[PDB]
Formats: sequence, C-alpha cells, structure tokens
Amino acid sequence: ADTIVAVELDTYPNTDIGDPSYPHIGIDIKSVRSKKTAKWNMQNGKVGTAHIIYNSVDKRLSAVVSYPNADSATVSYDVDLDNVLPEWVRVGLSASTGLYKETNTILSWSFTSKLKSTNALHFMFNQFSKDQKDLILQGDATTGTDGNLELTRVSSNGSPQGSSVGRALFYAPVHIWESSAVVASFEATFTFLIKSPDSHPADGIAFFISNIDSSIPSGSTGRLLGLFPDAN
Amino acid sequence: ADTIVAVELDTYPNTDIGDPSYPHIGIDIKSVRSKKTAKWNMQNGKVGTAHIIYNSVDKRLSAVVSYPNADSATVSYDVDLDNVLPEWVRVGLSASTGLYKETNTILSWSFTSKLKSTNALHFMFNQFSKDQKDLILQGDATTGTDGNLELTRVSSNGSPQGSSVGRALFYAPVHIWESSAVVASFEATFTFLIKSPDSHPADGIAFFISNIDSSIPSGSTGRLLGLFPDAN
Amino acid sequence: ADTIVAVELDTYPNTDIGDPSYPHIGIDIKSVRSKKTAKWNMQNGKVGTAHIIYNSVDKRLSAVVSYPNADSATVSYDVDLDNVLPEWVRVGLSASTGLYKETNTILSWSFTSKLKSTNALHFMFNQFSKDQKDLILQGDATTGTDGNLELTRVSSNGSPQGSSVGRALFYAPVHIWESSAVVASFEATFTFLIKSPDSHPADGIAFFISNIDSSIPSGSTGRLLGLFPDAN
Amino acid sequence: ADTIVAVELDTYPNTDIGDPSYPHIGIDIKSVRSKKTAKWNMQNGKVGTAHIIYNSVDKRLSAVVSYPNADSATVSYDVDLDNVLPEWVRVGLSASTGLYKETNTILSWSFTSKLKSTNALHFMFNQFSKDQKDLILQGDATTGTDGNLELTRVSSNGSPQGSSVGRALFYAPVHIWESSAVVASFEATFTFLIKSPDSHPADGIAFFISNIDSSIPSGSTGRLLGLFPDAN
DNA sequence: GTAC
DNA sequence: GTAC
DNA sequence: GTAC
DNA sequence: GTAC
Ligand SMILES: *OCCCCCCNc1c(NCCOCCO[C@H]2O[C@H](CO)[C@@H](O)[C@H](O)[C@@H]2O)c(=O)c1=O
Ligand SMILES: *OCCCCCCNc1c(NCCOCCO[C@H]2O[C@H](CO)[C@@H](O)[C@H](O)[C@@H]2O)c(=O)c1=O
Ligand SMILES: *OCCCCCCNc1c(NCCOCCO[C@H]2O[C@H](CO)[C@@H](O)[C@H](O)[C@@H]2O)c(=O)c1=O
Ligand SMILES: *OCCCCCCNc1c(NCCOCCO[C@H]2O[C@H](CO)[C@@H](O)[C@H](O)[C@@H]2O)c(=O)c1=O
Ligand SMILES: [Ca+2]
Ligand SMILES: [Ca+2]
Ligand SMILES: [Ca+2]
Ligand SMILES: [Ca+2]
Ligand SMILES: [Mn+2]
Ligand SMILES: [Mn+2]
Ligand SMILES: [Mn+2]
Ligand SMILES: [Mn+2]
Repeated sequence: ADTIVAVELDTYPNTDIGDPSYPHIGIDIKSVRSKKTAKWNMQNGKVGTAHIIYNSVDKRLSAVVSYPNADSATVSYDVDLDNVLPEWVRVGLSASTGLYKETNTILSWSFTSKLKSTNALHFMFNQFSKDQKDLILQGDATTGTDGNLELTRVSSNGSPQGSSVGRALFYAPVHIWESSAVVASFEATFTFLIKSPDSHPADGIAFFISNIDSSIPSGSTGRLLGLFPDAN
Repeated sequence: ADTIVAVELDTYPNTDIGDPSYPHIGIDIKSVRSKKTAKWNMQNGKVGTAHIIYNSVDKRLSAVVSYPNADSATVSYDVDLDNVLPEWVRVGLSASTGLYKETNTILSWSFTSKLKSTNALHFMFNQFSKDQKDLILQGDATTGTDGNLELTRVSSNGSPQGSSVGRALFYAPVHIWESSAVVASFEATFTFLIKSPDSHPADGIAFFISNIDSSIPSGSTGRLLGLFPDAN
Repeated sequence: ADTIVAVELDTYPNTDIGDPSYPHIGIDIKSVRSKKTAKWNMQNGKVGTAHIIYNSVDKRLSAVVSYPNADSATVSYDVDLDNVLPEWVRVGLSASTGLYKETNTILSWSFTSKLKSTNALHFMFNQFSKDQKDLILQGDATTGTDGNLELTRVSSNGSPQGSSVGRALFYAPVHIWESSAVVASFEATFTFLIKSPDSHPADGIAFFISNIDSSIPSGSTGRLLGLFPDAN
Repeated sequence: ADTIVAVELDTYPNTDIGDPSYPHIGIDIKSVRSKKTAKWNMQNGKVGTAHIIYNSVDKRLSAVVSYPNADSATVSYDVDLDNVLPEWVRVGLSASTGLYKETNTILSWSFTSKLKSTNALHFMFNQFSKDQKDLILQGDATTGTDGNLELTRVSSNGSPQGSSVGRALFYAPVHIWESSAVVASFEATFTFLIKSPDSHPADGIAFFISNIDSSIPSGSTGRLLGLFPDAN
C-alpha cells in the first residue's frame, strides 16, 4: 500500500475506528486512526483556513484550523518524517463523503518546502482552472467551477453527492528530506468551504504527503477520507 | 515540431545560420536564427550568471549575462509570448557540443512565474542530486557530480566531449499566460561554468520554454543547441 | 525640495496643469505634469488594484490599474531612475482631496526590491493596525479603521472630507539602485477603494519613491496629491 | 533596561556566570545565563551558518549552527515570546571581545517574519555597503570592508581588537506577535567568520530581538556579548 | 584547553 | 460648476 | 448531536 | 581550421 502522512479535518465521528465523539482535526501517520486529535468547531457554509507546519529541527507536525472571529483548533505530534516518508514525495488534498455528505471545496492552496545547508519549492493557487496541468486530479476531483477545486462530486443543482472520493496532487515530486540537509522545512495553507444540506456533514478534507505514485485506495469513500485502504 | 522560446549563450559562431562572428547571447523565437543578439565576452573556466526576465505589461524578453568584475552583456526583444507559446509550458536548460566542445556545467538554477489578479510557482536549485525527481533529464544531461548539473558529457577527470546534447526540464508544467490575468511575469537565473581545452569552445547553453511534451530534436548536437530540428 | 517619482491614480482633471479631460493614470518624474498618462475608468465605490513594476535592464516604469471584470488601464515611460532618484529612498502611498473629495482607502500594500549580482527587501500589509510602527504616517493618514489605511480624512459614518492630504511611508530606507548591481528590480501592488457622494470625485492616490527625508509639501492638498510643492 | 531574547554563539567559557566549560550555543531569555545550551565545535577561520526559527503554534525557539562537512550543533527552548517581548521589536546581530578577541565578521544575514489569519517582512543582505541606511550600527560595528559587516573592531593590518562591542539592527520595527494572529513565525539565517590569532578566541556573536529603542548596555564588552548590563 |  |  |  |  501507499505511505501516507496527513492532517485530517474530520467532520464526522466514526467512534468504531477510534474517532472522538465530535468533529476533530488529527495527525494521521500511516493510519486513519489519528496519533493525535483536537476538537474542531466546524462551521457549516463558512470559509475556513488550515495551516500545516513541520521542520527537521523540532520534528513536530503541527496544524491550525480557523474561521474568522472564532477560536482556532490546533494539533501537534512529535514524529521524525525521515523514518516515515520516502525522500521524494507528492503533496496533495483529499476528501470524501459516505452515507452523509458535504461540499469539499478548496478555494486556495499554497505549499513551500526548503532544504538548507538552499533548495526551495513554492506553489500558490488562488484560482483553479478547467485544465490545470500542474495538478494531478484523482477520483471525483474537478477544477474550474467558480475557479475552485471541488474534491468530491457536486451535482448540477449544487448539492454534494454521497459515497464520493477525490484528491489533487501537485505535479512535481517534492524532496521532503535529505541526509546531508542541516535544516528541512515545509508549510501548507489551504482555504475550504464545507457545506451540507443534511443535519450531519461527512466525511472531511485532508492535506497529505505520500509516495510519488500514490493513488486513491479502492473503496476509501466515507471514513477512510480517500487516504487508507482500511481502518487499521 | 516543438515550439521553442530561448535565450542562447552561443559560444561558437556558425556564420551560415546568421550567428555574428563572435560569441554572443541571443533571443530565439521558434528559430536558431536569433531575432536579436549581443556580443558576449565568454570567460573560459570562469563561473558566469544569466538572468532572464519577461512581463505581460512590457511584453519584452530580456537577458543579462555577467562574470564577476567584468561588464555584462544584455539583449532584449519585444515579443508577445501569448501569441508564440501555448498557455502551459515546461521550462528548461539545454546545451550541446559538436566538432568543438566545452563543459556545460550548471551550478544553480532558479525560476519564478506569477499570474496576477495571484497564482505563483518558484523553484531554486543550489544543489543538484544524483536522482533528482523534480527534473526531467534528456540526452546526455546528468546530476550529482559535485552537486552540479552537467548538461553535456564530461569524462571522470572533467574533460568535455564532442557530439553531445543534453537538457534538464522542471517536472511541473508552468502556466505561462492566461487570457484573464492582469499581469503575468517570469524570471530565471542560472550560474554556469563553460571550460574548453580548444582554441574555440562550442556550442553553448540556452534557457528555454517549450510545449510540455518537448524532447531533444533528432540530430540537434552542435549549432542547434538541443532546441531546433534544423537551422530554418 | 524633495525628489519624487510617482504613479498617480488621478480622479480629477486639472486642465491648467496638463491633466487630460478624464480620470487618468500617470507617470510623474519630479513634476505633477505627468510625463505619460492613460485614460482610467475609475469605478466609484469599487475595490481596485494597482501594480507598478521597474527593472534596470529595460529602464521602463510601468503600471496597470484594474477592477474585477473590467478592462485594465496601463501606462509606461522609459526613464533611467539611476539618474533621477538618490541611491537610497523611501517608498510610500499619498492621497489628497481639495474642493471635491473621495475616500482614499488602502486595503492592502506590498513592495519588493532586489539588487542582483542578491540584496532583497519585501513587505506585505493585508491588515493595517492602529499603532503600526513600520509605517511613517504623514498629514491626515490614519490606520486601524476596519484594518484599512485611510490616507485622507473620513468621518465616523465613512464620509470623505475636502481639503485633506495624507501619506504612509515604509519605515526602512530602500536601496533602489547600486552602480555595481547587474540587475535591480522593484514591484509594488496596492488595493484601494475610492468612493464619493460628489458628481466629481477628487483628487487621487499615488504610489511614490522619494528622498528618505521626504515630507508632505506645504499646501499640497487637491491637485498636487501630497507630492509636489507647486504645479511646475 | 532593555528586553532581550537572543541566540548566542559563545566562543569563550565564563564558568563564573554559568557558561559550560566549552564553546557553546545558547538561548538567552532576558539573561546572559542561557536557559539552554549545546556544545559547539567552533572552527577558527572557517565560514559558519546559523539558522534560528520560532512559530506561535509550537512556541519553541530553536537554532542550528553548522560548518561545511561537520556535524551541526542545535539548541531549543520552549518559551512563549508573547509573554517576554513587546508586540513591536527590532532584530539585530551583536558581538563582543574582552581580554581575548576574535573577528566577528558577518558575511550574510536574512530574516523573515509573518503574521497570518497575512502580514510579512523579509530582508536579505548578501552584500553590506559603506553607508547602509537600512541598518542601525551601534558601538564598533562597521559595514563595507570586503562587503562584510564587522561587528567588532578590526585594525588596519586585519587583527581583531580586545574590549570591543558592536551591533547592527534592521531599521524597520518588526511586528513579532499580535493577539488576533492565528499563526506568527520568524526565521533568521546568518553566515559568520570568527578568526583569532590567539590560542583562545572570545567572546562570540548573537542574533537578538529587543525593544525597538534598544542600545548597547554600557560596559557590555567581553562575556556580556553587547546584550546585557550585568551577568545576572 | 592546558598546565600546575 | 462657474467665469470669460 | 439528539432521541430512545 | 580548411576550402574555394
Ligand atoms: O458532532 C456530533 C455529530 C454526530 C453525528 C452522529 C452520526 N450519526 C449517525 C451514525 N453513526 C454511525 C456512523 O456510521 C454510519 C454511517 O457510515 C457511513 O457513513 C459515514 C458518513 O458519510 C462514513 O464515515 C462511513 O464510512 C460510511 O460510509 C449513524 O448511523 C447515523 O445516522
Ligand atoms: O583552428 C580551430 C579554430 C577555428 C575554428 C573555425 C571557426 N570559424 C568558423 C566556422 N566554421 C564552420 C562551422 O562548422 C565547422 C564545424 O561544425 C561542427 O562543429 C561546430 C562546433 O561544435 C558545430 O556548431 C556544428 O554543428 C558542427 O557539429 C564558422 O562558421 C566560423 O565563423
Ligand atoms: O458641477 C460640479 C462638477 C464639475 C466640476 C468641474 C470640473 N471641471 C474642470 C475644472 N475645474 C477647475 C479646477 O479647479 C476647481 C477646484 O479646485 C480645487 O478643487 C480641486 C478638486 O479637489 C483640486 O484639484 C484643486 O487643487 C483645488 O483644491 C478643470 O480644470 C476641469 O476639467
Ligand atoms: O574550549 C576551552 C577553551 C578554554 C579557554 C579558557 C579560558 N582561559 C582563561 C581564563 N578564564 C577565566 C575567564 O575570565 C578571564 C578573562 O575575562 C575577560 O576576558 C574574557 C574574554 O574576552 C571576557 O569574557 C570577560 O568578560 C573579560 O573581559 C583566564 O583568565 C584565561 O587565560
Ligand atoms: Ca471520521
Ligand atoms: Ca553557434
Ligand atoms: Ca488632477
Ligand atoms: Ca561566554
Ligand atoms: Mn478522525
Ligand atoms: Mn547564435
Ligand atoms: Mn494628472
Ligand atoms: Mn554562554
């Protein structure tokens, strides 16, 4: 299977696989069962912002998710990604729906990675286009509708669909660690709009780092968030 | 055939294709017969720097090539690249040798492209590694020798070889123009070491922008600099 | 007197100082009598964006001013700023009102300057705060009202006042040119909201570069845009 | 007195004030008696690189100091700078000599600070000039000798002097924290050349953050590193 | 960091 | 929008 | 997240 | 550096 490190914005509690009883953010290291979670007050229909940071000095993967004029949710986990990820990776966004659904709309995404002694990569999307050749779209993901990235299927009348999964990966491989680097760092930011007509939205959005040849695991709709083939 | 826009650092005068009778820099728009040239005092065995700039306001492609403590050479050409290049491109470095030879050594390469009212791409290579997954190497190009990119063949003691052609392209496609952008800009910088035992070094280095699926044209050693299928 | 280079967004035609008979953008080199202008379709109450670019290769000062879903206005002027500006400068925004008035509201401001073969300066304000220590406020300029910079006087209900002039300069001096630099470049971007109850809004906003010790010239409300001591 | 946070590169053990018995790097919070230290293998006459990082999510001040082809020294300390520094600060480099001496030569310095919800400041000096108006020089500090910043006094024959102190601060105040920011971060990098003709170099170099109006404490030569008025 |  |  |  |  793929090697996945992810930050999940998990809108739907799957208590059977160790989710807390509330919408949460989490740090996922090679398992959908987060190594760490924080409670997340997800605001239906509101634009939120996720910030993800890591550096090879502290070896601490951290995230902050916020809405205008509300308290942030934050989660951190000590992990040496040199011992988890391959040296070269792709970075991406993933989302899913299941029996419950939501829009998984990405309005902007930026990423920066640096290896110092310096090598750098930076991309910034504030606008997504119909045929965006620097993104690899997988599954139900589409670009160009209102200049946004729709990770999961939305009908012609604007309703999100159930049992949908989709992902967007940046086209170039990323050099995420190097044995001779004195300092390696990355940061990701994205803005998102999760909207549900139902009482209960599902399933969430994740930022993820994977082996370069990563693909959506077959059947990874719902609680698997397009990242894992099973709930182990 | 491919669509090529290039800045050539041309070390060898080919009078039969309209080169001036001296080493020169040139702007190549879909032809090896530069639309504009400037005399270039190439310093055998010295590290040089090339800077290439363009913006959609001025629609003027400019370059400056310099050595420490010497006068620069500069060339500019008015061209609307919206009417020349496809909307999505790859960017790259190319170099060649023929009967006469030189090292085509790249010590660093950086590139930035922005499409405003903003989408942005930036990469910086100060170190090239043996298995560099965000570069597409074509022909004779190799990476990892002293952390440098050798575009053309060099022996184990660093002696350049004749009849050699090689290129390196950044892996991700670049969105070089967009009809709704108010301002689009790019800039490229690279540092290079051209060294020859020959009285006459040949053939040169180019920065280029191509169709995404561009490859080294058949036979394009020597004066065609790995860019053009013929001298038309 | 001061040495001023400016891009004016001139909302009010002053025919006696050589303004065209319509709102215009202009390039001002040491005079309010623009060296070049372009017609500008200013949209009362809409947020606009101004982009200003210059590099020492082309020696061409350009600007583009845009509103969402409208055609841009653009103006360029060939000028070697090495022979106009002192080596060290301050950068700023200026605005004024006279008999006629408008809001001169700045919603964001960014600036980058680089001197290559590299020295670099960059700032980005997306939020202005009440006591913003990296800005020098001159005249009527105030910060903190909805996180915006109000260059000229506005009442508590947001109504602009006549006979008002105000400027904001970045605190640090900027090294705008250097005799040994191979390439020097700057770019500025700001977003603005010009709103008037008047049939005729006045007087405009400018981005400017000055001697470091520049101050609002005595009497420079109205047509002199807080930049010039007289209309020569 | 001033409020100082610093990363010290301490070349000289002052065991009487709690230095370890070896050259060390340290994190100094309002005291020259480091809250944390790591052993540092300082290489006389070699160019080294210091990297300093902090973000408001982890609240961890970290540094890495390295030489080509040697193991790094690294030190980290958990501190909430919101409770230590004022909201607006200056950033700087400091160095001293005492009865023992060394060159305190700075070859490059870069800094980036961001406040997100984004406001940014970045500067990069690869070249220092004789009259560098975006630096505040204090004490014995000079710029322009070989394009370098000499923090402490060097004689006409190139010998460092004893009992010398000097500092360089960036001219613009820096907004280091804000109560409404979701994420605040900074990073500094500098390269340095410490050379001594004596068996024993002294006293060291520091990166520091201070109140905006900070000045060299009188008598802060030697072990006080130009930062503190006393050894408490 | 080495010598008494 | 008023003054020649 | 609320109802049995 | 050789060919017309
Ligand atoms: O903030 C508190 C909100 C609580 C919502 C409670 C959930 N309601 C609920 C459950 N719980 C059991 C969960 O699994 C049943 C559905 O499983 C399928 O749907 C989800 C959501 O798309 C997905 O994660 C799974 O993989 C699967 O597709 C109900 O049965 C019910 O109603
Ligand atoms: O004595 C040796 C130094 C003088 C060399 C001659 C330079 N003068 C000159 C030529 N020569 C004709 C060019 O073609 C000759 C070789 O062509 C092959 O090699 C070159 C160099 O690598 C390459 O560009 C060609 O594609 C081919 O591979 C002029 O035109 C001129 O001036
Ligand atoms: O009915 C009201 C709308 C029409 C207004 C007239 C515009 N036409 C016009 C003028 N007028 C002469 C300019 O000076 C008049 C006022 O001058 C003062 O106010 C302006 C605006 O704030 C300011 O620029 C001046 O400095 C002074 O404070 C033309 O020349 C033209 O065209
Ligand atoms: O890596 C191991 C190297 C060990 C070096 C040992 C130091 N040698 C030494 C000492 N130690 C006592 C320290 O204070 C005496 C000098 O104090 C003055 O000089 C220093 C250095 O510039 C400065 O920090 C102080 O503030 C003061 O100016 C000796 O006495 C001796 O020899
Ligand atoms: Ca879940
Ligand atoms: Ca040639
Ligand atoms: Ca006017
Ligand atoms: Ca010490
Ligand atoms: Mn979960
Ligand atoms: Mn040529
Ligand atoms: Mn005007
Ligand atoms: Mn110490």
